[PDB]
Amino acid sequence: EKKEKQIEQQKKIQMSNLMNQARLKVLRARDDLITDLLNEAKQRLSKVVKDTTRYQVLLDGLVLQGLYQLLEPRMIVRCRKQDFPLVKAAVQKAIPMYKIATKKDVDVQIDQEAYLPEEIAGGVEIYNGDRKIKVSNTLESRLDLIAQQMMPEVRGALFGANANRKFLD
Amino acid sequence: TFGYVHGVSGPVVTACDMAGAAMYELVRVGHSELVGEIIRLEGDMATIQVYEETSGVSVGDPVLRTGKPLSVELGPGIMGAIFDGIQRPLSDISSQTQSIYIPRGVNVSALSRDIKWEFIPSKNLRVGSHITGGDIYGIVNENSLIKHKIMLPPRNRGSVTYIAPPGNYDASDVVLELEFEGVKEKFSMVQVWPVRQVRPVTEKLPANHPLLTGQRVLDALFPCVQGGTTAIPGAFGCGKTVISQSLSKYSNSDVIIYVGCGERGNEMSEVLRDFPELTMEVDGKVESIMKRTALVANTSNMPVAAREASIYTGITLSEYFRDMGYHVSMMADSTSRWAEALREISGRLAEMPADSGYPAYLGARLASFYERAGRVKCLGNPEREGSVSIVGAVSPPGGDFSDPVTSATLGIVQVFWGLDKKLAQRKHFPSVNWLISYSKYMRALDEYYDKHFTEFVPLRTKAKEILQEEEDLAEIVQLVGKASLAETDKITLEVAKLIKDDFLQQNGYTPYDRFCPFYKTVGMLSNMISFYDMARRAVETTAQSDNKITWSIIREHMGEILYKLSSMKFKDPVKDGEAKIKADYAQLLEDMQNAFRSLE
Amino acid sequence: QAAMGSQGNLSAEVEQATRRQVQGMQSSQQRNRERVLAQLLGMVCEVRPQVHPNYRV
Amino acid sequence: YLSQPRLTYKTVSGVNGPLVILDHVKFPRYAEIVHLTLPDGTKRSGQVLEVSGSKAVVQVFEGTSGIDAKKTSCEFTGDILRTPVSEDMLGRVFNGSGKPIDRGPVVLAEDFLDIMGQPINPQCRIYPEEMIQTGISAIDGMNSIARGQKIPIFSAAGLPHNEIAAQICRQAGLVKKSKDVVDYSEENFAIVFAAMGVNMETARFFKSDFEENGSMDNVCLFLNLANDPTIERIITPRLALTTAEFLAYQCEKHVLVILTDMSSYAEALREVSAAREEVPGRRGFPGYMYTDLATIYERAGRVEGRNGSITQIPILTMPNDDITHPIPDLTGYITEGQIYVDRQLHNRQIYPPINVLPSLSRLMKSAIGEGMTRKDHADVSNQLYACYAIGKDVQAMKAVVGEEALTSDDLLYLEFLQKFEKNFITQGPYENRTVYETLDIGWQLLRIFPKEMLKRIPQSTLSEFYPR
Amino acid sequence: KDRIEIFPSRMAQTIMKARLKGAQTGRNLLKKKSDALTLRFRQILKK
Repeated sequence: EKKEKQIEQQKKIQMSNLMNQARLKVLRARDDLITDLLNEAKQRLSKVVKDTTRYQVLLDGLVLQGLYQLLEPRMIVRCRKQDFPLVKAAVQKAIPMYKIATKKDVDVQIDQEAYLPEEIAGGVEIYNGDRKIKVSNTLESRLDLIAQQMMPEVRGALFGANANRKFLD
Repeated sequence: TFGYVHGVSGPVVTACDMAGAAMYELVRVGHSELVGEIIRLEGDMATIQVYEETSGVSVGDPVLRTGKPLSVELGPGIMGAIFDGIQRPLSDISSQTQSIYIPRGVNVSALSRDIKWEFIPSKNLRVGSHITGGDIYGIVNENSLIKHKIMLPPRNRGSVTYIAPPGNYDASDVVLELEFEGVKEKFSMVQVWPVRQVRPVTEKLPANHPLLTGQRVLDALFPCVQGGTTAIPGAFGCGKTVISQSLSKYSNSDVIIYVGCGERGNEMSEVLRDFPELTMEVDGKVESIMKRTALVANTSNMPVAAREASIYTGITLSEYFRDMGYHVSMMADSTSRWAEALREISGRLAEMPADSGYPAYLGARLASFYERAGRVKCLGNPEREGSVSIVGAVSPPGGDFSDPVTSATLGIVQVFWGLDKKLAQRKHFPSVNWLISYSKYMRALDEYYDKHFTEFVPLRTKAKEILQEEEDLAEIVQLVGKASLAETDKITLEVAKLIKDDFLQQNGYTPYDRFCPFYKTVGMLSNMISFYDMARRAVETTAQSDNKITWSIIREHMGEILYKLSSMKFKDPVKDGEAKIKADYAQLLEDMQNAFRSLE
Repeated sequence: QAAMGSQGNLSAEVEQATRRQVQGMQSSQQRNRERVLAQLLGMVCEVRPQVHPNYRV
Repeated sequence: YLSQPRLTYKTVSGVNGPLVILDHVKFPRYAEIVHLTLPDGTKRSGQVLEVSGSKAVVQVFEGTSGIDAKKTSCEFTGDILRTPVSEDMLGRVFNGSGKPIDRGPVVLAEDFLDIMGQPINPQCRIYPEEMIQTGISAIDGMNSIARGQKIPIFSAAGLPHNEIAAQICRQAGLVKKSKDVVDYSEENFAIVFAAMGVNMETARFFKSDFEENGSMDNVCLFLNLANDPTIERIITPRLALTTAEFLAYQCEKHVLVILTDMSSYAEALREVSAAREEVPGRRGFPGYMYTDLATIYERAGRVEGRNGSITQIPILTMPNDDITHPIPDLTGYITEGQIYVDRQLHNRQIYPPINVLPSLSRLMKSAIGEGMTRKDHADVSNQLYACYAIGKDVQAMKAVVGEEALTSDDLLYLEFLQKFEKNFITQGPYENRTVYETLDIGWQLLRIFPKEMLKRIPQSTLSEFYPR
Repeated sequence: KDRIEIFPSRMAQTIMKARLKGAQTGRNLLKKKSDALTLRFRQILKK
């Protein structure tokens, strides 16, 4: 009876381990799948960067949003080296809108020494005068945040909906 | 109006940066409109006391300005609803939102604005006659049982300008207008009264009537007074809703308002189902007791502010209903939990611990609550009369009477109905201690008892004395062994046994004996005490005269009388007439006298 | 011996299971891919700037 | 919803104990989450407690070690803590913060919810009616637990309450098999265990036991070891209760949640209050402790319009076996009933030693009854209670006087007491006695006595049950 | 005389609790012994 109990205990523990490993394998496969989808989204967005016509409008919106955020007498904007005239024009367009919006006089500079890394697909980082407050309003950060916020909808699309969930609220 | 909302040192937050506004004023915070009350003022800024959660409140949030303090809406439709500590129409919000949890930003009026009511004017007052605060100008047939009267708000008067005819109108509509010296003010069907003030009365009359109770136990031993103040110990499993239901069904009051703290849905649904089940045949017809109730309760969860505001909401509602010339019983359940609520509100005040954290003004709150009761002549022309009783169910911490609150409450009440769990374990109901229970309002009731009975008080004194003498003889016969004692005290033993087994128990599961009329109780007690006196006199006289009369001779000659006494309780006054019962009891007493005569 | 054969067969069956659910998941992705990506890129593109709701003059 | 960017900082006014303080903040909010970056790149989360003007106060979970005054990137999420709930939590093991620790991937969230969540409307509360069998004879036979009956287990140092909890978890089940065998295949039971303030050996023993029983398909475990940061110890109960509410009121499952060593939770609340620099209370505990424990415990029961329920089984230790300690006292004014474990019975080597004499239950009146089970549950419990009481009394009287003075009934009482303490309480770790088998063994013990001495069982059932 | 002599301290609370419990157990034991003695007395003084 001692040996029988030992054998059956070994049977049960082995089978439980196999079940656990199988479920974990399934979950890891799903995680890799969603990661691949997000990487494709990154790549497609990086492709879309190239079209200058709408990239100018996007940069205008990004700069306006940063200016609306920081709301301080001094401001500095940071952008890739290769897009310098674009940010110049966008800022010269953005300043009067900010004045007409907030009813305050501010001064905006562009730095000429430190720049975004080469690998940056695009975006903008806005510092204050004393470089102690910032909003890295960069394209990849927006992609990550927007994807993480909409994650349950992504799962709903890629794997339907679970019938056992009867109610939503 | 800047929301300068700070952080918290508890479940409450504060704010600042506003203009001058009086304290104890209710304003709203954020886009969620959370309940807030000004407490502290310094400079041009004021702390606030928010009741809901403090999560997600940000700087720069609006703070709406108002002009009224914490108050309770008062009007028709209150009867039959379920409210929290801050008067939220909880059934109505569950109906509106179809939600599971407590929704936020609850901007729903305590009463609906789409239900019409049948209006009967006073048909005596004419436009131009001067009306003072507290005079009835209208009545509503809220339900067949109770008619929700309507009175002019207190602190108002003037010469009437318009009177509305009978019709089907809502709350917002105008039915009465008048004109004070200089201005004129309309009046709808709803009035609002701040919680922390007492509505006025003309004068306070002494309580001079007994509060009826269902069973002869604690109604002939230790009666309560209508409009009085009483303490009843009670705990889980002992049975506390027995007295609640007894006062709801078989009593002379007119409305029941049940207020507690940390209540369960069990009691809510139980009273809801007892409304159509535990009915009352006022005119031979059953009717839902929902019409005679207005439930108020808070469950742990509720922020301690609302949990502590529930008691004041309840007493305000009870007073608004007593002003209509009725009778009330306010079950102040969960008294120890209410002291805990007081401790909890004082937790976020850093106040000096008077005793185990009790705030210094604990006694002030006790006095301000328990005293607002009694019988009062109402303030108006038709001269009504009505009273509010309060029944604070004591809930000791495991039988230890060490709480200062318990002693403080036990010094204000005059009536005490002690409960012993072990007597309930002995299968004896109602479980009454029979020695610690008392009633010092006996003096107030002597005058009632004389004018209609002229015998009960001697019987009630004899019963108490016999109850003590039986314990004395119990001590004697545990020392001796219950086998060596004279007959003179054995008759006391036997009568005490008979009173215990028949007169000091009333089965609420017996179909027809769930309510003993008091005249019946007087009859039974008179018959039993007459038997006791006759047997005692016979044995004492024959102890030396001749033919020593003993337990066996008496018992055998009165096996019939003993069984008839033991079967008195099976009368069924519901079907058999009262005249039949009294005549049969008189005949039984005659038979007792005849048997004792035939002995000698 | 019977138990060892049983574990072998059960492991084979469980691996067959994992294969079939993995294949089903892959097919489920391949069925609907472009819609979510277009939606996500559209959300990224949209800007709608504004000011903090609680700022005052 | 929110598409605005995130605002970081590098200003830090001052730091003190488990707190951090920084100013020039732009429109802060209460209980906002923050992500911090150190000079060495390590990342530590935190939560906001105090706000005033531009000044702000966060609280680092992982502890203030080597935070730099200038070179620190403090970042603001713009929201409050949100739980990534999902049904496929089941079979996983997480740490206190929710990050998986069983080598698996990040949670794939079906939805998000408030960590505090929302409290249940009292009108949508349904009185418990039916009982959930635990697999223990000492509890089931003598003491029923309705759905949602929040019953705590009082224990102290050295007592094996942990093993009892593990046994209850692995032996949990329903009584729906009373109807039919084929119809019991529709099982809808789940467990959410929340180890908190638990030393390593215990946490791993729980893990090993759960893996051994093979029922990991319906067990979600939250581990918080002793050496973990103290601030995370107050977050785990909220996470466990939120996941339980999800699985109950969204998928219509029955759930039994267990919390262990709540004294450690009380210690954590005491410490965070002391760091907050607030006035102490009685025994130094926070004044609002009753409110906090209330908003923790009560999330349980049944609601109309749903096919689902929750049942809270707290476990807590008693310092110095002090029954009047604040923690069990304030737990008494919320929960229902009391279970005890007797030190002497542990010293007698009787497992599991649940003392039946002081045990109570307020819902036992209606949790059992006719139709839902047999008609012979409550009366059997009362009779067995009386028999055990008189048996212990007769044992005491035998010790006082001697064996020569015993009557026949006294011998029967002593034999019943010995057989009861040998059979009923003694269950062994793995014996899964059903309710029916438990009543049968109670009858087996009661067979010692003549029917006449069994006066607490009505004759109506003695003419049916004694002759078997 | 009126009160035991010991300094107020928590260990003293536990100690006096133990003393009271020991007194109660001895009380119950000697009551049971007295009951046995009274029964013996009654049955030897029977007839």
